[PDB]
Amino acid sequence: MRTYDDTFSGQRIYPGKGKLYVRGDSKIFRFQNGKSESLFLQRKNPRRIAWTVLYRRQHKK
Amino acid sequence: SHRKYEAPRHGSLAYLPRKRAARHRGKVKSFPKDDAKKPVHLTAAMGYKAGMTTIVRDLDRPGAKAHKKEVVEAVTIIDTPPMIVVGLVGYIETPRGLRSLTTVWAEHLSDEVKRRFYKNWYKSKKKAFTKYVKKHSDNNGAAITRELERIKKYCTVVRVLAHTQIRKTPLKQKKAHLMEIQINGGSVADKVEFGHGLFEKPVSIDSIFEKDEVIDVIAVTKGHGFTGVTARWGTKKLPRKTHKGLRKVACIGAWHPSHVQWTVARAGQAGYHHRTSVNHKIYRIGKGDAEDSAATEVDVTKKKITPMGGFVRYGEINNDFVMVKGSVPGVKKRVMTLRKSMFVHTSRKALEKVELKWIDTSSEFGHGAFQTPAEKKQFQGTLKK
Amino acid sequence: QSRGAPGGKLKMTLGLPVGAIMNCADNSGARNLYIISVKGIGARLNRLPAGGVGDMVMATVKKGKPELRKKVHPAVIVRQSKPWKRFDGVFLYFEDNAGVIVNPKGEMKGSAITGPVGKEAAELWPRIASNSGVVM
RNA sequence: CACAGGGAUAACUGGCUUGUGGCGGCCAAGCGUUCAUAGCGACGUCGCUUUUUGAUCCUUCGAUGUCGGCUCUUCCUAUCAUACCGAAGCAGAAUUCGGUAAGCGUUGGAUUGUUCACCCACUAAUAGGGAACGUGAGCUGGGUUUAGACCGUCGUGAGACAGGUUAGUUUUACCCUACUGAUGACCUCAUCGCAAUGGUAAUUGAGCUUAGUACGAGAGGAACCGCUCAUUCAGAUAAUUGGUUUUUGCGGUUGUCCGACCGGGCAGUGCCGCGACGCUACCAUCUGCUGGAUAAUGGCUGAACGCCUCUAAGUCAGAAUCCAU
RNA sequence: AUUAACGAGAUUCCCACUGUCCCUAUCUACUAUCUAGCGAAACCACAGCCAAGGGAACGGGCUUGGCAGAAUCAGCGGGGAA
RNA sequence: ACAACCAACUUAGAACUGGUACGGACAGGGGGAAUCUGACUGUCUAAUUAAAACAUAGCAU
RNA sequence: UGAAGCCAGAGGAAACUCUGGUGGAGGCUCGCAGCGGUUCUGACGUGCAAAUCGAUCGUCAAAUCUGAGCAUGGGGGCGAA
Ligand SMILES: [Mg+2]
Ligand SMILES: [Mg+2]
Ligand SMILES: [Mg+2]
Ligand SMILES: [Mg+2]
Ligand SMILES: [Mg+2]
Ligand SMILES: [Mg+2]
Ligand SMILES: [Mg+2]
Ligand SMILES: [Mg+2]
Ligand SMILES: [Mg+2]
Ligand SMILES: [Mg+2]
Ligand SMILES: [Mg+2]
Ligand SMILES: [Mg+2]
Ligand SMILES: [Mg+2]
Ligand SMILES: [Mg+2]
Ligand SMILES: [Mg+2]
Ligand SMILES: [Mg+2]
Ligand SMILES: [Mg+2]
Ligand SMILES: [Mg+2]
Ligand SMILES: [Mg+2]
Ligand SMILES: [Mg+2]
Ligand SMILES: [Mg+2]
Ligand SMILES: [Mg+2]
Ligand SMILES: [Mg+2]
Ligand SMILES: [Mg+2]
Ligand SMILES: [Mg+2]
Ligand SMILES: [Mg+2]
Ligand SMILES: [Mg+2]
Ligand SMILES: [Mg+2]
Ligand SMILES: [Mg+2]
Ligand SMILES: [Mg+2]
Ligand SMILES: [Mg+2]
Ligand SMILES: [Mg+2]
Ligand SMILES: [Mg+2]
Ligand SMILES: [Mg+2]
Repeated sequence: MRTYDDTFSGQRIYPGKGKLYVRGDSKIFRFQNGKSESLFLQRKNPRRIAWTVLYRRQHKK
Repeated sequence: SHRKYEAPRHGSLAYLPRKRAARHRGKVKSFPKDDAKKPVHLTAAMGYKAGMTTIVRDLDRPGAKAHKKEVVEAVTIIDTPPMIVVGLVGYIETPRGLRSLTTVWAEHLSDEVKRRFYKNWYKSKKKAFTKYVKKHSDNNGAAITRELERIKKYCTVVRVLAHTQIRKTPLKQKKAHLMEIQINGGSVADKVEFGHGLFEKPVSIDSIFEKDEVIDVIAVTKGHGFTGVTARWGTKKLPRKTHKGLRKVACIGAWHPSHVQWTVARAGQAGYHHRTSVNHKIYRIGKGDAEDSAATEVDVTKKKITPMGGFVRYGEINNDFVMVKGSVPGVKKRVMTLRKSMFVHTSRKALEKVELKWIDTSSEFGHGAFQTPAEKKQFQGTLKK
Repeated sequence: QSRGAPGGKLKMTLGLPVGAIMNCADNSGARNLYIISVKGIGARLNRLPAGGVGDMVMATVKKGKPELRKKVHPAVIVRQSKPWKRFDGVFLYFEDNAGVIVNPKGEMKGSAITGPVGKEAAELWPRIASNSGVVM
């Protein structure tokens, strides 16, 4: 047992919840919910999404 | 073959008639076989469905693929405030079945019991059991003593009249659900003294059931109203070209017999049926006073079983609870009957001794990611509040 | 001897009925796998046979070397886009559906697998696990 | 194309019959390494069924909607598979014949309107039938089965063709019963119970071990117990995932309109992304017990019939069978 | 006999696409539904529970059995050879 | 090959910009390889058949 | 979309051939109204209607559509049949 981090938004992923996506390039992505999964599949940039962990780190918040 | 390609029948003939149950509280149709060697003990209890949640535990099943790995599985939480015992019923065995010989009521019945005997309690005079309490008082309660002697001498099956404490649950109802629980155990004399001593004394779910016990849960399922054939029986939907409706059975019978038969699927009532779901393993019997009901030996967070924001459409849990594996019939807030198993268990799965590892307490009102308000504040830092 | 079924496979979401086309994830020369049937399927009216990761199927090659075109080969599914969960409670899915041409005994016809391989495929078939790279 | 009629008379069901179709017996010439009867059984011969087609014309001509397919229920046994057994030209494995037994199953496709057939593939198995050749106020209309049209043969011609093509309106339930659910008067109201009767539900396979062991000269090659799963079916549930969006919840955006761009109206929900609750999917999760009486069969004691032998009196075990929980 | 272009003509295949289908689920509007008002028609020997028998050879009535308890509402499409 | 005063549309080029979205609603061809048949446009069985049927130009008597 | 006719340039010994414009022909083409009526064998089918309604569809500069006046009258008329 362990917790993971959403690769798009940095949210904590407790066991059972969320989804795991294996890109054909052998990459591994973890999503806490469908909101982050949809944005990832729409090839949005996590750094331009204002509620993500990466955005708050770039903008010093 | 005259049925060109044949398939198994849609639905079960063993659950007819599929009509609204004649009751709202699940009924124990049969009690266990009552071995006379075991000590006296109750065999049933009543609780209220609070909701579902998920857990993680280390499986233990030699030969299985996940023999020592962690498995995620759903559980159901049943709120069980302690029950009060207010009566004693004796049954005699007759060539026509079992017959209730006499009933003994303890004095000082609470208003929760007394409301069960009225439809308009608000404007009544509340005269229930007002002249009965004189039996306990007059002649040093000789009338009650005679009835107790009758039960010991004649009756072969003894049951207590149970009582819920719905005032301790977050439900708007004030009527308590009354029940008969059979005292399986020793001799008839032992059963009467066991039941008599339990008068007006609360009985906790701790004594009736253990942690690793396999139980049966009895409740009335979720109502769906008048529903069609495809929903009730799961028949194949008709092609989209059909003129007068698609969700129907095409042939409802042959020419002969010249009748519509009882084995043909027809639209009507679905749900709200009485069901007895069996072989449910208990995972935890939590305490209502403990502040760490959801805390395990691995997750040492002092968190209670109530998810963040409370159980959806139920509320919080401030009483004892039973954590049972899997799903059970009924809806939230529904009174549910827990009964001891009538079978003998020899499977390793049934005999397995469970030990929890983590209990989810994230909100069920959404995609909750935090298990406690403290964890939410450290992750999110400070807000404008 | 015996029939080509994964004898020990746990239940999983299938998401690949017959008539589906998988990418060929090995160097056998094929580029498609047309699923014509699944091994171990029972019998129920109108229900199409379906398989998931690690299930052996019979397939035909719609695109590839002419030596593999007009024949029926036993294949094994190693990827699928339909999400499925293991006993650990996590829901996993890949980018596309893929499979590898094998023989009746289970040995792979090719020698190298392109892309990730689902865990169930590796456990059930020793030769797929040997020739696979990243497995998750 | 029309009228008066006909069930005095055909085409579809039903009724009698069973040649024909199908199925089952008796005898024993032969086949089977020798050996009629393990398995077959010619020449003969006795039957049964009404799932084939005939024969007939009893009912219907002031009409019983006339093929098939889809859907759904139930019944039969002449048992394909599964349970338990007997026999073999049964060493093992595989297979063949037979007994109880219809409890439970008997598939996905290419071609054809097809029944049928023939292949591919899976499967424990892909058994055979009935219910007005079950089922058109259940569907469809592919065929058949009006009127249009084409071709070939036939006819001088109009026209004919179980010869071939293409296009061709499928009506009504609100009545009674039947079924599915839902109320309900009389015996004061209410709570807690009993249980007559009715229904009843489970199914099958694969891995590990047994074990490369028993068996067998090699090749080959089991099963009982015990676990672990999965197929079909059944009941339930909404923690997770997936679906659904009038939460018209928030955000984005197009064209107009409100006079200064905030906030809104309209485009029958303008469109797009996310979307909680609720509902919901072997697209998700959980669960599905055990007595007793037997059938075939193998036995015990034991006469009839001083010997014997499962039966005659008595009696034991025993099937997915019957009854009950 | 062959034909470019054309065809709400008939036929076969391939790509894309999709609830046709595996296997169904959910949402909206208007009905159905309940109420106030208004208010028909087809049809109708008499009526309306079965099993078997016989009978003009497929009965609601006959015979022998099974049985059988007021009054009703919403659906339904087996029967009334409707 | 100039200077001054007017004019309303069309086209082209470049920075910047945005959750890479932009014919953002509306409006708005699915395509290909063939076979049979009629050349094509046109016409008819109002109220079950729009067709390969009729017609047509051309040819012939 | 772009036929005749017309303008300019280029190539060639010549015959003549190319390129860019202009022009606006066709029982041409996409498509709105009108006209029609292919499919859903959709709705309705004691209907709104003794033939209508919805989507989809055919044609859309002409062998297109159409009003009024007039002619043809029953073994007769009229008929792209
Ligand atoms: Mg049939
Ligand atoms: Mg229709
Ligand atoms: Mg005849
Ligand atoms: Mg015969
Ligand atoms: Mg006749
Ligand atoms: Mg006659
Ligand atoms: Mg007639
Ligand atoms: Mg008649
Ligand atoms: Mg009829
Ligand atoms: Mg038999
Ligand atoms: Mg017949
Ligand atoms: Mg009918
Ligand atoms: Mg015709
Ligand atoms: Mg001739
Ligand atoms: Mg004829
Ligand atoms: Mg019973
Ligand atoms: Mg369900
Ligand atoms: Mg969701
Ligand atoms: Mg949801
Ligand atoms: Mg003896
Ligand atoms: Mg009768
Ligand atoms: Mg009658
Ligand atoms: Mg009489
Ligand atoms: Mg009578
Ligand atoms: Mg009827
Ligand atoms: Mg109806
Ligand atoms: Mg017409
Ligand atoms: Mg027409
Ligand atoms: Mg012509
Ligand atoms: Mg138009
Ligand atoms: Mg129309
Ligand atoms: Mg229609
Ligand atoms: Mg109607
Ligand atoms: Mg004019």
